[PDB]
Amino acid sequence: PQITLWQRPLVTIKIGGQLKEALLDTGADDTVLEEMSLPGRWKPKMIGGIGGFIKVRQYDQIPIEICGHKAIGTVLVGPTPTNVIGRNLLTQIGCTLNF
Amino acid sequence: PQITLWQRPLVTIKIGGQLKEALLDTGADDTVLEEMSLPGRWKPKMIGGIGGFIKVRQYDQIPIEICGHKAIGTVLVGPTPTNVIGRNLLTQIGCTLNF
Ligand SMILES: COC(=O)N[C@H](C(=O)NN(CCC[C@@]1(O)Cc2ccc(cc2)C/C=C\CNC(=O)[C@H](C(C)C)NC1=O)Cc1ccc(-c2cccnc2)cc1)C(C)(C)C
Ligand SMILES: [Cl-]
Ligand SMILES: [Cl-]
Ligand SMILES: [Cl-]
Repeated sequence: PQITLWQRPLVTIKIGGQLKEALLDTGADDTVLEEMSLPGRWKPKMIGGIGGFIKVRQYDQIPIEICGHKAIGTVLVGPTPTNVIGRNLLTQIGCTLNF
Repeated sequence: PQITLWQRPLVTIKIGGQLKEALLDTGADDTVLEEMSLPGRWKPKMIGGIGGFIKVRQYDQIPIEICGHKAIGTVLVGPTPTNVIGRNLLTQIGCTLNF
C-alpha cells in the first residue's frame, strides 16, 4: 500500500495470537509494545525517547504479521505509551519512505 | 527519493541559514529540534514521547528545507534526544510510506 501521513500511520498487527493496533514509526530503531505475554527467553533493556528512558523486556525471533506481511524479529515489551513498529520490522515488510 | 530503513533515515535540513541533521520520523506528530535560536514569539507546548513529557517552545511559520525540499511550518525547540522531522512537515514535502 501507499500510506498517507495526514494521519498517524496506524495498522493492525498479529502477534502472540493477539490482534493489536500499532504505529509505523521510521524514527524508532526498535519495535515496542505495551505489556503482553510472549514465549521464550528475554533480557532487560533500557530504551530512550523524548522524555527519557523506560525499561523493557527484549524478546528475539518473534513472528509478527503487519498488514498481511509476515516477518520475524525482536519485540520489546514494557510501559510504552503507545505500540510502535520500528525499523527492525519495517525493513522486513519492504517499507520505504518516498517523496 | 526512496529511503529504505536498514539505517536511521537521517537527512540534512536547513533552518535559519544553517545545516543540521534530522531524523524523518513518521511516529512523530510534530517536528522538534535541539536547542537553537529562532525569530519571533513562541508559545508553550508539552509533548509526550516514550519516556514521558517535555516542555518545548513552539515557533510557527518557520522556513525549513528538508533534503532540499522547501517547507514552512511549526517547529518545536527543546531537550529532544535528536532532531526529528514529524508528520507536520513530512506532509509538506509529499512524503508517504510504501510497501
Ligand atoms: C503524539 O505524540 C507524539 O507524536 N510524540 C512523538 C513520539 O515520541 N512518538 N513516538 C514515536 C517514537 C519517537 C522516536 O522515534 C523519537 C526518537 C527518539 C530518540 C531517537 C530517535 C527517535 C534516538 C535515540 C535513541 C533511539 N530511540 C528510539 O529509536 C526510539 C524508540 C521508540 C525505538 N524512538 C523514538 O522514541 C510515539 C509516541 C506517541 C505518543 C506518545 C505519550 C504519547 C502520547 C500521549 N501521551 C503520552 C508517546 C510516544 C514526539 C517525537 C513528537 C514526542
Ligand atoms: Cl530484529
Ligand atoms: Cl530493501
Ligand atoms: Cl506545521
